[PDB]
This record gives sequence, C-alpha cells and structure tokens, in this order.
Amino acid sequence: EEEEFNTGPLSVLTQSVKNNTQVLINCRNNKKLLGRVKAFDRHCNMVLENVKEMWTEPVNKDRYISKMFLRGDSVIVVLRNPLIA
Amino acid sequence: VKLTAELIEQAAQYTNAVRDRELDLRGYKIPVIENLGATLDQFDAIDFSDNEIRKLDGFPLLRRLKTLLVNNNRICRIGEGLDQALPCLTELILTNNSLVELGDLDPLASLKSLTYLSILRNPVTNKKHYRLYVIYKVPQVRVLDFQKVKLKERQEAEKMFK
Amino acid sequence: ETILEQQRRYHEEKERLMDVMAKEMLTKKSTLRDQINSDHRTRAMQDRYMEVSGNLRDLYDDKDGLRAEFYNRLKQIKEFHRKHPNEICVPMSLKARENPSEEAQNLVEFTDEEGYGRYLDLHDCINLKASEKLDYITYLSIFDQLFDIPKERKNAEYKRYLEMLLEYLQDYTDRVKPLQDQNELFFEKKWENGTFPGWPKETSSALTHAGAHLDLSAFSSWEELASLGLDRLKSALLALGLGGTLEERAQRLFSTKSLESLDTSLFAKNPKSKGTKRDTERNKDIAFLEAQIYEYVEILGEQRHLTHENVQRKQARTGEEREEEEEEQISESESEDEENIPYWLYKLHGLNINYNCEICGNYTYRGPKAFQRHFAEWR
Amino acid sequence: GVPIKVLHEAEGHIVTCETNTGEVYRGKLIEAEDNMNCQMSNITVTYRDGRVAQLEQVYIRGSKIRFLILPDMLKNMLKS
Amino acid sequence: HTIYINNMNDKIKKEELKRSLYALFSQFGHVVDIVALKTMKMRGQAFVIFKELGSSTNALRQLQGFPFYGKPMRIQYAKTDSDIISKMRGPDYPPNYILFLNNLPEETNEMMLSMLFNQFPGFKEVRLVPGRHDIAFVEFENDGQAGAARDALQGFKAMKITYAK
Amino acid sequence: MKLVRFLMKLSHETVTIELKNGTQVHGTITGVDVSMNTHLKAVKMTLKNREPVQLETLSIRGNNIRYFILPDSLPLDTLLVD
Amino acid sequence: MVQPINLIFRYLQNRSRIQVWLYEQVNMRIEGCIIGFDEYMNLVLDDAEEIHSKTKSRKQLGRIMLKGDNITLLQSVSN
Amino acid sequence: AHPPELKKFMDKKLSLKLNGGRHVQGILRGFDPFMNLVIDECVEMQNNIGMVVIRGNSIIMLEALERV
Amino acid sequence: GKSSKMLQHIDYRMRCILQDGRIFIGTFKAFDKHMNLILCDCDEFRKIKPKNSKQAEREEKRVLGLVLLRGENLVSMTVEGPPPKD
Amino acid sequence: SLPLNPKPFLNGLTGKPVMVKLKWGMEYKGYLVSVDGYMNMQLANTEEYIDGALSGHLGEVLIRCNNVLYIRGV
RNA sequence: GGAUUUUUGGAGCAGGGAGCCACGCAUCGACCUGGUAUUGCAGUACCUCCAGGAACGGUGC
Repeated sequence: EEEEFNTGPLSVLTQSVKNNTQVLINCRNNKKLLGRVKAFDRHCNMVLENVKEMWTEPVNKDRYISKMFLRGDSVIVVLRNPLIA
Repeated sequence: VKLTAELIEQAAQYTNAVRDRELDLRGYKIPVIENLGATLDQFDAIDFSDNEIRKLDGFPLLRRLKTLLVNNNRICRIGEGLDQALPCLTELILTNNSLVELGDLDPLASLKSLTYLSILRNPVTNKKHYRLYVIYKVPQVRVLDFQKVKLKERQEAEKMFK
Repeated sequence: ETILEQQRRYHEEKERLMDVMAKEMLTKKSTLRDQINSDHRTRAMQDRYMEVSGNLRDLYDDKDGLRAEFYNRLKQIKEFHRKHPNEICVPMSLKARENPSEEAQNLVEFTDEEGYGRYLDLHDCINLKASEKLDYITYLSIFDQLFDIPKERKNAEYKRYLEMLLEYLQDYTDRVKPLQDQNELFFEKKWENGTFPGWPKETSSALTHAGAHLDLSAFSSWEELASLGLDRLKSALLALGLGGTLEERAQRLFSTKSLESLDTSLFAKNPKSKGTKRDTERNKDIAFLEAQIYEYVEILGEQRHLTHENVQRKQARTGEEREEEEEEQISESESEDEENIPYWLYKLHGLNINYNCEICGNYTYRGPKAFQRHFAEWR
Repeated sequence: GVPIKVLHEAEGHIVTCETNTGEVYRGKLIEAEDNMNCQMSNITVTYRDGRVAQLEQVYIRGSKIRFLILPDMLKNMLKS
Repeated sequence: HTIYINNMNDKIKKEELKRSLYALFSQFGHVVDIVALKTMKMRGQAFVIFKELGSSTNALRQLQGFPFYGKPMRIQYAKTDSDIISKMRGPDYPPNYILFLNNLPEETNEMMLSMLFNQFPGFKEVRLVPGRHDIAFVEFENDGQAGAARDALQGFKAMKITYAK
Repeated sequence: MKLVRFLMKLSHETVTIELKNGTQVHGTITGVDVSMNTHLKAVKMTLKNREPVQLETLSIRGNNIRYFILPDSLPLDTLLVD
Repeated sequence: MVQPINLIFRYLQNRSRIQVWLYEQVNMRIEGCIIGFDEYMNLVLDDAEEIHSKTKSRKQLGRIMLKGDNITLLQSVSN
Repeated sequence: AHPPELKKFMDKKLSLKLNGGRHVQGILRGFDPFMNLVIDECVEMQNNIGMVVIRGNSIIMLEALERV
Repeated sequence: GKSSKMLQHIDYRMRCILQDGRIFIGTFKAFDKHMNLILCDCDEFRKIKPKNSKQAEREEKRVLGLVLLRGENLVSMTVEGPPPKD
Repeated sequence: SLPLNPKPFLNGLTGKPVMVKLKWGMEYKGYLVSVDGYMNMQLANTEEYIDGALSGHLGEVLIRCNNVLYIRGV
C-alpha cells in the first residue's frame, strides 16, 4: 500500500507532504484551495496548512485559512508545480 | 343495508379497465350515500350502480375521486355543494335514474372539472330543449350522453337562454 | 318531493338523537356532571346541580354505578351533537303522488326499518352486549386521540416538552420538576418573570408548540363543551382587555413591546407609534399563543397539579414499583371501555414419536396408535 | 438493519413510495428486498406536475427510492 | 362474456373511446376489461369483457344500433373466449347453433319467439306453436347469433333451451 | 493514514464546517465516528442564503461534509501521531 | 436467459460498432468498437466518436477507454 | 451478493424509466446481481434499437406491460 | 467507543433535513448502518422551520404518518422536542 | 485485436501523451506518468483545454478517478 | 472496509426585460377545426390521409 502511495498517482500527495510544498486543489465547489499538505489518505481527505481559498462570484475572491480538513470526495484535481518556489 | 365503513372495508377493491383505482359498491341496495370518510380518499372513482340512492349528496371531501358510475339507482335530486366535496369530478354517469326537471340538473354547473356526463334514460331527457339546456348551464361538459358537444350547439344554446 | 315529509323526518331524527344522548346522561349522570363542572369555570354564569347529586352519582332518586368509558361516550355524544347541528341547519334552510305510490304493487317485502334503523343507529351497544359504542360511531377509538401517558385526560404528557426545553436552554441544569416549576408561571408572572427573554427565537417557537399542545389537550379532554364558544370568548378577552389589562400602581400599564407606561394617555398614543406597530405586526401570533397557553393552563389547573403529583410519585418509586405502575397505565390504555417416566414403554408402544396430520391444522401427533385413532374423531 | 426488518413486515400492505425523481407510487407491496428493491401492484402514480395514472405491476430499485410511507398498523421493534 | 363492437367512429382517441365504452357498458354489469386498437386492421372496433355472461347478453340486445359518437354501433358475441376470461376460469360441437328445449310457455308464441329470434340475423328455424307454446326449437344460422339470442334471454324466469349438442 | 481517526480526536473543539450543499456549521464537536458522521453542541448553523439558526445539538451525516476549518491553535503534529 | 455481461462479450467478439448512452448527459453519446472490457464495465473502444444529438456533429477520438461510471445503456449500430 | 427477484419478469414486455428522463420499452432477456438488464426488441420512446444492455445503476423504475 | 450518539436521541421528536432541502419532523424510533431512519407521526415541511414567525409558523405542512427514510438522502438531524409518553 | 482490456490498454499508454475528458467537460492533455487500481491518474506537463481551446499550461497533476469520463491516447 | 442499492459525490451552473398582464432557442407528444379513407373478431410504444390552428404540455441550455 505504501508503495502505491509512493509511486502511484497519489505520490503527488506523498511528495507534497515530504517536501512541505504547495499544491493547488481544484475543488467540486468551484473553489480552489492553495496550500500545503500536512496529511492525506486514500480518499484524498487532507489536513491543510496556510490555505489560500480562491473562487469567483464576474468578481474574483479569496480568503486565508490557516488550518483545515478536506473531505476527499470534493477533489477534482490536485496540482503540483513550481508553486512553492 | 346502510352504507358503512364496515361495508366499505370488505368491498371489492381493484384497478379497473381504464387503469384507475375503483371501489365496487354495486348491488347492495344502498338508499343513502354516507360514511365515505372510511375510503380515505384512496379511489379514482366509485361504482354505485344498481342501488336505491335518491340523492347524489352526502360526500366527504374526496380529492382523488374522478369518476362516479351511478347507473340504475333512483336519483331524483343533485346536492348543492358537490364541488366543495368533489373538486376534480370529471366523469358522472347517471343512466337510468329519476331526474325529471331541467332545473334539477342545475347543481352540476358548479362542478368545474366535469367533462363527461351521461343522463340517458332519465325522464328529463324528453323535455323540450334538454340538450341545449345542459350545454348552456353546464358548459364545462365536452361529451354529453356519449355525443360530442359541438360549437354549433353551443351557439344555438347561446341564442335560446341568452 | 313534499318538503313536509323531509322536515318531518328531520325533526324526528333530532328527537331520536336528543333521546339517545339523554338515555346516556341517564345511565351515567357523570357524563353531564363532569362536563358541566368544567363548563362552570369557563362560563361563570352556568348553573350547576346540587353537590350531593354529583357525589352520589344520581339525577333524581336512584344512585347510578360509577364508571375511559366516560370520555368515550362523551366523544360519541360529541359526534351526535354534530349530526344534530347539521340536521338543524338543513332544516332551517296529493292525489298526484298517491297515484304513483301504486307503482310496483307486487313486492313480497316486510318493511320495519325506518324508526328501528335510526333508533338502533343511535343506541347503546356487538351481537348482544360487548361494545358500548353505537353503530353510528362504531369506528370511534380514543387511543387515536389520547396517548398512554395522558390516560384519557388524567395526566398531560410534558416530558417531551421537557426534552425540547433542554434543547432550548442549551444546558441540562433543568429537571422535569424544575421545568414544571417553570410552567407554573403561566396572570402576570409569565409576563414579568419569564424563564427566558420573550424576544428569543427558540423560546417563542417552543412556547408556540407547547401552547398548541395544551389547547388541543383541553378540548380533547372535554368534548362536550362548545369549542367555538370557548375560542371566541378567549379571543374577545384578548382584544378587549389584554388594552392595558395589566396595570401597576407604580409603573402604570404594561404592554405584551414589553415596556410599562406612566399614564393611560401616553399608553394610548404609544399604540399608534411605529414601534408598537412594528411589534404588534411581527409578534402578534406569539403573543396570542402565549395568552392561550395562559388561559388554557388556568382552565386545566387540576390536571396540571394531578400530573405534577404523578411525576413526584413515579420519581419516588423503586424499580419494581415503577414497573408495576407502568403496567397499570398500560392495562388501562389497552382495555375495553366496557367489560363483559415410562421411557422404553412409549417407544415400545410407539408413542412420543413425532408425526403430523396435514388435513388437521397441520397438527402434530406423538403416536401411531393415536394417529390411527384420529381417523375416527369429531374434528 | 432494523428498518429493513420493519419494511419486510409491511409486505402485503398498502404503502406509498417516493422516488429520487419525486414520482409518488401508492399500492400493495408484494416483495421488498434487502437492498430496498420494491415490487408493487395496482398502483396509483402521482407525477411532479400533479397528474395521476394507474398501473397494474411495478418494480422500483432500492437506490432510486427517496422514502416509503408504511401503515400505522406496524408502529405498535420497540425493544431497540 | 365478451362482445365485439364494430362500426365505431374511429376519430375518437383510444383512451377516450375506452373510457366512454366503460361508462356506457357499466349499466349492465361489471366490465372486466376492454380491448381496442387503432391499427388499420382493428380501428373502429372493440371487445368489451364482462364478469357475468347475462350482462353481456343484456348489453347486446339493449344497445344494438345505439348512436355512439355519431354512429349506430353494431354488436355481436365474440368468436373466441377472451384471454382474461380463460385465466379467470382456470365436447367438440360446442358452441352449437341449434337450441331446443322447453320451459317457455305463458301465452308465449311463434311470432313472439320468431321476433326474439328475429332480433338475430341468424334467424333460421323457430318451432314454438302447438297447444304447447312451450317447446322452442331454434336453429340460428351461427352460434354467435344463437349464443346472442340464448345469452339475451339466458334465464327466462327457468326456461330450458338445450343446444343440439 | 486513516484521517477519520484524527477527526475522532477532536471532541470538545469548536470548528466551522462547510457542507456539500453550501451550508455553514459552527459548533463544538461532541463526536466524530468512523463514517465521519459528526455530532456537535452549541451550534450556529447558516444554510446558504439564510440568517443563522442556533441549535443546542446537531448531527451530520459524514458524506455531506465538504471540509472542516480547524482552530488556529490546533497542534496538528501531536494529533497526527498514533 | 442471457446475462448482460455475456451480451458484451458477444459485442466484443462480433466487433459490432456500439453506441453508449451516458449518465445524466443526453446531448452527447459515445460510439466505438469494443476491443475489451473489465469487471467494472470499463470499456476499451476503437475508432470512437462523440455524437452530438443536438448539433448533429461528430467528434473523432480514436483509442478510448470509457469509465463504466458513465454507462446508462449499450446498443449496436449497423454503421 | 443477492439476486434481484426478477425471474417473474423474464420474457415479458416491460416499460423502463431511466435517469435523464429517458424511457424505453422491451422484453426482459436476463439480469445479474447489479440489476444490469438484457432487453430485447428494445424501443426508445419511437425508434427500434434491437437487443440492448441497460446498466442497473441508471434504472429508476420498471413497469410490466404484461400480467405476471 | 460508546455508539450512543444516535441511541440517545431515540424515542425523541427529531427534525431531519433531506438532500433536496425538505424538513421531516417525526418521532425517531430506529436507525441503522446507512442511517435509514424510522419516523413515527411524521410530518413534512417545505417553506420554513418556524422560530415563531409572527405571520404564521406553518405553510406547506403535510401529514405523512409512519415514515422510513433512506440514509442516502439524509443530511442532518437536531432535537425538536421530547418523547411523547404513549 | 485479440481481447485488449482496460487495464493493459492504460498500462501501454503510460509513458505516452494522453488527453482525459472529465465528466464536467474539462479536458487535460499531458504525459501519463502512472495510473492506479482505482484508475486515479497522474499527468506531467499537463495542459488544460476547455471548450476545446487551450486555457492553462499546468504541469504535474493528479486526477481523482471518479471525475474521469474517458481517456484518449493522442 | 473509494468500482452500479446508501458513507469518499453526476455534480456544477444559467432568468430578468417591456407596458396586474405578456415573453428566447432545440427536441418529442398528444391537440383543436374542416374535409377525407377503412366495416376490419382483438390482448396494444403510436396508429387513415389532406389542409389549416396552437395566447397547449414536458425536458435541456
């Protein structure tokens, strides 16, 4: 199982937790959560730090959330990048 | 043989040939329509054929009742608050009953959804202008005595009685 | 149709009903007495019988046996009075025929069913004597109106409302008994010493639900009294008095705006102000419901006390005691309203061996000799 | 599940069923499966527009049921 | 138990036709079901099924040529038994077209039975006339019509009419 | 690993939860179970496009949760130990 | 009795061109030749097409693996 | 891993209500534990589509057009 | 640990919120793994959950009776009132 | 081909340029790095095509399995 | 213990404008006037054709 977290597509999350790097999460709510992965699981539940939530309403909006838990079903996409840099 | 909840509770209940929920009240010699509360408004129509009812009256509020088959009874009068207890009454079959005067058919004007009406084999049928009278006083009817109410009859009934 | 005959039949049926509920009031005077007593405290004018009569359960000379049944018959009489009111309403609203009466001469039928089917349609008591209920109200069931904890008007179940209340106060410092202590507040206390702030949402909602309950319970437990009369009485008291009905020699006149007023003058010129308009326009239903809770709880003081007592009792019970008591309440609830060695010997002989006859109730027989005897039997 | 046992108890009784799409089916429950699959007969169906129809025989998948109304004859499983 | 109707105004929509048919025919007994299609083959026709057989015979005699939606309907006994009847229920000549028996007197007569038998296009043989006026021999071109007449007066309060089985 | 276990440790914390249907819930956790079914007390709940309502108790089916906003103070590194 | 999975196995063997009804999307359907499939009804389609029922327009796809999540219905087409 | 109780409906004509407000009619030829169906002589409500597979997932309701 | 969080509210009157946004109020008598619920003397509300709305508290109320709700379509529950004694 | 199944097809397509359509109509073109048992998907040098038009150049991306409609090699 | 009947989502998003009244686009269905064809023994997606009418109904954006 660890092997599948380590080398499979979830290695994106595994890599973000290890390097304390930022990732953008496109989300079902049409919102995007930008931050660092403290923890994750099979379902893509996550505990996130320094989250910048961004969305649109046209008007763009954002808000800072230091500490939060995301239920993984809401995940559409998870992006790793030269974002943290 | 009074109409009863006990009577209603043992009565044949089924889905009829035109796909509606029907209660079979036929041939009990019922004289007065009463205690319909016990059907719990669960029927599309009620078959009251071959009984001894004198007046089409006594109904509780029944929102689902759409068809009333009242063949071979002794109906001589129609109650006045029928739309208040039967709002969606769409079909009324009164064949072979005792309605004698055109004015006795007046209470049917208040049944806003009434579309199929049958009054054959009633003395009232032979009264002069019986068809035109029904058409003008109960314009919501589309089929009268199994014949289409046509425009020309409506106009003709608009002249007479205007 | 000759109206004379119809109006006749009407007056006759009315007579029949009066006679029925009169026969009832006769067998068990309590039916009226009970009712009347309550009526006494709602419409003060009402004249009530001699106490002796009430106690001895007698109407003239004969003392009748003391009787769920009282309430039952009261609801039956209720529907009877409904019928009567209807008939009274519709009622308020020769050779030619004798010739047509000759129609269908040849019928071999006995006709003894006009006054007998009615008289019968409204009388006491099954085949002979099993159910007091008349054919008129044969499907009348009190248990569909009263819960088991209410015991047909003996108590009112307020535990549920104690729950909701805990949910309202957002704590648990409140016990069933302290909750009842709260209810007691309900002419001035419930207004000037409120459990919670009377502008609190949760509170007003609760009060609504509770009020509704108390009222329905009230009329439920006293079918015989004219509900509409009581309703209108209360409403008129609300409109005509509840006009600065609360007066203090010190603070003046209180308004259900929750403020006092120096004199009646400033009080009147405050009833047109934008503030009072706003409030009376938003909190009207609640104020009225509060008031109803008040007056209905007053009319039920005896039941309130009776229940509080019950609570304290059950509370001071043990386990076995509480259990047996519950058993009693249950029985009262679901009761008719009217009471009427050779071990090798059996193997050797072939018995105590499992066998079955299908035609008889899929019955079991323990022996082959016995089953062979089944072939000649009554059943 | 406890509710499932109570559902099976309603087999042979008249019940009402609303689907996930809000069509309302009333009639006799013939068979109820563990997953809430429901076979019924002599139905009255009331659509979202209000109109009624009549059906002899139906079978609805458990997942696509929002809820069921059962008789009150059952109410009297109080152990749980 | 089933009557076959033809010569019906085929412009009426199918569900309306069936509902008026049900209404009209309810006066004689419970109608179990109605089969009517608008195909080229079946348009203008309908099969009306009754629980009771006496009801079918009464319907046939009383509504022969009844104006329905503008046209005079033609009614006849169906050729076969309806599937619904066969399922609800569960010799080689039967159904036969010659019904001979007696138990129908009372000033009854040959022009009487001849007009009652006449009602039917099958009107072929009619023997009711001696001092008897109580022995009826009816030869009806075909059993649909013999069955129609027989089903029409199938309980002449009880007469005895016995097909030539 | 199984992060529901982490949430199960948050009894007596106050949190804000955003629901899948947009509703916002602020209250004190009395219990999270294995299905993430969450129970709270002293709850101010604001359905999307209403003013808040206060409830002494509220019980959420786990699947209907979008996300939890946790106390800034929360010592995550402690809670992530098993 | 024909089992649904077997029907598919038949579609596979036949190389009949297949048209798929998708879940909660009526305006588009998918077409192709089933080359293989798995326990989840995930399909490998060849020379596949998006079919726009509204626009009468076809989008050319080639080698497609469609998740079974989307499958409402499976039909065969002569083309 | 139960079967749906559908043997009663085998080789009968049926009316199938599917999600998306979609409706088809045809003869039941078989099924599996997921309630996936084989329907023969199927018609989209009308155009004839032949023998088809309906995934049980997207089956809202079925109604028999026959007597079982 | 305790499993009680549902069992506590059993027998109580409960306000249940559905996924379409309906309000079901009934006596909470049973539940299960999926949160399929058994609700006695259950009514449905659509427009409001009253907190003493001065105009009226009740619009589009429907009496349902004995209700089994599937857990799929349940969102949440709060305590509405105490158990009826009966 | 002689039966070509989902799983092998996807495995053959690892190391390759792919495009994934999601149920929601977004499209993502990139090199398929890997897939897992649940058919979650990892792209590199991802690009986003919405309305079939290049929207955003995104880099390395995880796509949750339930979102996927279909995958195409390209 | 995230792969069709429940708890790791098929959801997400789109309505005001004009003077109490009225409304864009696409698909399907009865449907309503005239006239016209068929006289056929069935168990049914629908059911003649020709011309005119839709201030009709449902679904999606």
